[PDB]
Amino acid sequence: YLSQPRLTYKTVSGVNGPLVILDHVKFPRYAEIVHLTLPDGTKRSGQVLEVSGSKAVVQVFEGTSGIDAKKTSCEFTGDILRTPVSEDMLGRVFNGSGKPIDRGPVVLAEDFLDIMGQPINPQCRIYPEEMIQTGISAIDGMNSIARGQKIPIFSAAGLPHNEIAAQICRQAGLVKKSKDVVDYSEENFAIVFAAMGVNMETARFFKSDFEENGSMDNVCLFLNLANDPTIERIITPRLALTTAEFLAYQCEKHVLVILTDMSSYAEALREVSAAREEVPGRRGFPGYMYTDLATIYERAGRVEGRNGSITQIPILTMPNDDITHPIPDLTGYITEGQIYVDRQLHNRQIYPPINVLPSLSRLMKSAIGEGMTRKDHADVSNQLYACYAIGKDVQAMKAVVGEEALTSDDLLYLEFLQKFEKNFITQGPYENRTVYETLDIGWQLLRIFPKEMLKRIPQSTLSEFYPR
Amino acid sequence: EKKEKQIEQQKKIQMSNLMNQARLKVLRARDDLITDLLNEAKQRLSKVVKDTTRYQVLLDGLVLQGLYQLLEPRMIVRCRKQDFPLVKAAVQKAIPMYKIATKKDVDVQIDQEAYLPEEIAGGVEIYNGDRKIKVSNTLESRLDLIAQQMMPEVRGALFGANANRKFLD
Amino acid sequence: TFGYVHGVSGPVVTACDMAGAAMYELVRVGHSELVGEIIRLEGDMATIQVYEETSGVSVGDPVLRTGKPLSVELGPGIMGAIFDGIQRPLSDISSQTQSIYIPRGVNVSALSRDIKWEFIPSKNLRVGSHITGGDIYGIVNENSLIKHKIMLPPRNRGSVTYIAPPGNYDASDVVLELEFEGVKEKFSMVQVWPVRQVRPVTEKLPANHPLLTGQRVLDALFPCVQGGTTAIPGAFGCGKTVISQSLSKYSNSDVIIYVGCGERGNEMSEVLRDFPELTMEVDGKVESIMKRTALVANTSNMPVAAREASIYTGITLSEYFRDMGYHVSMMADSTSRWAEALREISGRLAEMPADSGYPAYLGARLASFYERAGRVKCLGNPEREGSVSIVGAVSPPGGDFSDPVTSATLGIVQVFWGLDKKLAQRKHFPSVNWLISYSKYMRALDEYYDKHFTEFVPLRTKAKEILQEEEDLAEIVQLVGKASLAETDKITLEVAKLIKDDFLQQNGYTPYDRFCPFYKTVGMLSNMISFYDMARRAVETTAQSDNKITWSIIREHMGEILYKLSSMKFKDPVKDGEAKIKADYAQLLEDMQNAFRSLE
Amino acid sequence: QAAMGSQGNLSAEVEQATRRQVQGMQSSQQRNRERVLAQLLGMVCEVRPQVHPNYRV
Repeated sequence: YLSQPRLTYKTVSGVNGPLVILDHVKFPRYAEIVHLTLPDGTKRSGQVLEVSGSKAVVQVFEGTSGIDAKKTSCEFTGDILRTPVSEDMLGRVFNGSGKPIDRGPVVLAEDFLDIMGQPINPQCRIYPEEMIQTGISAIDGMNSIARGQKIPIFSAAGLPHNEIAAQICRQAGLVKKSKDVVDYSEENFAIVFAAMGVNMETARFFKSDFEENGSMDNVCLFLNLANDPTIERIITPRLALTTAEFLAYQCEKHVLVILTDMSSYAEALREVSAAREEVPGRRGFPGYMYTDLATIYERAGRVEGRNGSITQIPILTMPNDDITHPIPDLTGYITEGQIYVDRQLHNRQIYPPINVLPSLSRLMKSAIGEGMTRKDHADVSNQLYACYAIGKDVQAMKAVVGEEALTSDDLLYLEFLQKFEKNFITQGPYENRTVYETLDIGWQLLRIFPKEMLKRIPQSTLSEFYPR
Repeated sequence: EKKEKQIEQQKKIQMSNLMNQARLKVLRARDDLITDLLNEAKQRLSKVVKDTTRYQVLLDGLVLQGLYQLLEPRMIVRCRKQDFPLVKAAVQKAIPMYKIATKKDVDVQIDQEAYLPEEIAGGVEIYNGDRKIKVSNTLESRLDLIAQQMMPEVRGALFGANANRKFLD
Repeated sequence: TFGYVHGVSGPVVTACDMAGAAMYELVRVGHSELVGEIIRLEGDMATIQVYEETSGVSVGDPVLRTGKPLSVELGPGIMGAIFDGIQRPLSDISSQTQSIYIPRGVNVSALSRDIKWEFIPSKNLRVGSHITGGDIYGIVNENSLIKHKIMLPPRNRGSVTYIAPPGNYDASDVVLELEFEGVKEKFSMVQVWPVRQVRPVTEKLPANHPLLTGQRVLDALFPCVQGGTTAIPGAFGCGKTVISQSLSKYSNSDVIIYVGCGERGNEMSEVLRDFPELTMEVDGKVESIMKRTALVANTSNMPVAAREASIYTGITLSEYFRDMGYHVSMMADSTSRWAEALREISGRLAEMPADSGYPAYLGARLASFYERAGRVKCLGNPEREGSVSIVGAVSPPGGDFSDPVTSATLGIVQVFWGLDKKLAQRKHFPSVNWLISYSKYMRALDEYYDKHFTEFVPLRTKAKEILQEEEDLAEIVQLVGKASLAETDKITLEVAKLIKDDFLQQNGYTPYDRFCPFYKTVGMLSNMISFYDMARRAVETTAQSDNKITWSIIREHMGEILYKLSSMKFKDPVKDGEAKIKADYAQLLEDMQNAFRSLE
Repeated sequence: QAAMGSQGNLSAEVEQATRRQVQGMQSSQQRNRERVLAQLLGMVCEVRPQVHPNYRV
């Protein structure tokens, strides 16, 4: 492959903010990586941006600070950024650029892969079949997450979305105990976490919690602190996703990708687009942003002939609780389903504050069924949703109508509302519930009514649990 | 119950920390092994430097690489002091190869004013007329480049294939 | 004449320093051969726009000099396979590569050069006869359902010189050769046509035949016409396959062409099984419909220009197979995805944002692709005729009917089948609104209806009036309590209910209620409305004359008749003869007449 | 007290495991280092110079 010596340049025809412009460059190449040596011996990486004739431009990752017009070395790698990927990197923590920070060694590469990856042939796609249990009752009981169902989570600043994600990570797993507990030991499940735009406190908390849980034999972590250069915030997702594609389609595993704080990701992309001297588009964001998020999210799913899969769970915030803002608009277009949180539930000291009224799920219809799970999920979830909706309406009714005008069924609706809230929604920081356990809790809740009010459940399945 | 679960949590965190330190120590030992291998490779190159028959051919190749890459009317070649006549013969035989391969007129000058440091195991550098564009073809740098380029194949040969690598691509 | 590439502001790059050549030409860059479009020229310079990624291209890499604009190959074998926007045979690419990810610059034709085909010429023309563009010249037996005719491309004529004898040949073998004035031309099984133009036709004939849809709902109500244009909103959970499958199985069209944008593999696999499952027994057998149809679609990761060119590739394929002398139906799904593709293209050209990023020529492009439609008289010796229909599914952002695109599409289209999620929540399928849906093609269909039925138009107008009046009266009966009103009004409400529960509904999981013949629907509606007419007249007369008959009396006396009206839908014409069904309905009508007479 | 016994035993277990792993890796690596070294040297000695493919006149 590469056998030619590496070239160095001492030419600096100018600078403009993060850019460095130079000339007399012999046959440069776009997206070519560059190393810079400062007068004080400091090293700084960068990427080529604009090429023309002999002139070339390079964006420095570490910012242009104290770059002399003469005493500067500029070394051209002669290739593009390549990820040294290996399966044994599980349990490690890297920064945005991939350099170790967990006091471990440089990744002894198993194979070098293109960071920009490659799109998947749409013919070679297998539809999701079965579901993954994430340990969160408030999500699992009423809203399944199939293998490869890109379900985002919408939140706002100040809510504990990060803590919810941490619990999801430290409690996730599979339901292969359905056939045999002894057969469950053949686990092939992994998690890759990508913390971006995360401040010191939350990054350190993620580190501490993951380190304490002890499940890092199946967790590979990427951390990008706020102080790091903005340009690395846009390369970190590529690194994490390249690792995920490798670990899935070459080692045949089931991988849960979590990316955090896509709003900072979008801010970083805005930064780069502004640095590129391009006119802004709608709401000051680049036009091509739809293509960008598409090439981020679309790389997740199943492939024919392989026993492996991806599930991707991005997290993002809503500026000023604006669902029509471009960031959720494009996310909702690209992805399937939506999960929300609601500020009042958090204000009432209810954790996790997951609102089931606006929760939506597409692939739930086939993510759940007989054989791989029980015959008692769709009916139970639909009954819970309808009963909660009528309970909310009845609580509203009682607000003004009066307690003296209530009926027995309406008292029953209030009781269902309060019990559902205090038991099913509220879980706690570490109370990991299984799917069957949450179903049993749901049945215990439904027991308050007679069988008449539970119309949504056919009598053949009522006979299973109702007479208890 | 709080005390008991605190004890359970403390014991579990102790297992997790001990297991991480074990894994990290194993990876450290492997890294030290690899660095020892690179050091042996360096000293093997240093031993192979001595033989003055293939070394002339190697220097001819290095000079040809520098000429073919820089591609400029004025060229300045720099090497170690003790190999001066050897590089002189190399450039003299190399100039016809350039003048036929590229079909250009170029002038080459050997920089006898400054010398490479004595610590350099062996190699050459070449500069333009204004000393602004440089390329180094040093043996140590070449070794580093090739080692980092073929690092995955080295392990793949040494420490056995990967059980879970069901498909290479 | 060599690479002078630049950097990018997005996923697209430019170059220059090349010979003079016409713009809108697709030229390939580099050894990996990335496709890009000539746009702007300044002297010897010429900017380009590659669609794939730009990473890794140096300055000076070769510029492959083509000589054509964006074009699509046309010919036999297109049916049965799947293609992207650039017309790349993805299944065959997977087979050849034995790899998962799309390789860059796959230089394989849409059709291979290794499969033989049976050819038969016109068997009437001889060497030396005169030919002109459009004149058929062969016929291919692709499969046992459709035969793919072969003609000369447009802008060709002269005296024949060579007619191949029939046999097994591939596309690389020249089959026809002729001598024009001063030159001579050779033609093979495949022809290439520029995307950015319209194929010529002798004229256009006004559309006058109703498009056949299996479901009696949205056919007897708000009919579509073959060769028309229509809009159907579509969203998650409301159902788009409920119409795609219906037009793929229960319709008179000869070919379906499904164009997609931003889709998943679910639809591809489900439809590739739906073709061998939900099948037509035209010859008495079950057969895959994939051999009849062709699927084209892209996903969100694909290049934006490819996403924009996918619809054009679809419609030019549609026009080619419409020139054949057939009926084609184009499902142009996700006009919203098309619109965002256009916005993404315009974003990099620094065009003025007119309305929410949309270019000024959005309405122009909208009108221009909806223009390419209708029943037409094709160019050829034997006077070929056929039609191409388009169905453009709208996708409002959260149901807001205020998009520039949606408003313009509403302006252009003629039929509209409003779709709801509330009805699917109410457990009523199929989901039609019956109030915001409309049809404007009734005036043309008057001739056909008068020629065949002579009752559908009065009966439909009566049904519409009754439904609207019931919707008006729903509020008054809400303020009265739905327990007291005039008998005439009550009976009006009752027949509106009747029409709701036994006429305006159809079950897709019941084998015998997946297809309602149009004559069966007409007979049902006539029977119901005659029953209502007689009841209304009886009550109105007896109100003033003697013994005012109330609906309680009517319903109790005639409860068996309401049972028979409800059970009229269980006829299953698949197993039960047409004449038998007519005799049964006529006997029911006579029984109703005698029952009414005994009442009064 | 049981916890003290258990953590002592587990520390012994992990120490034994890492010792066995490093010993096995050394026994494996000391077998064929020379051959791979000679392969890498054999590539290093080669040069095969040539012009950039993109150049022309």
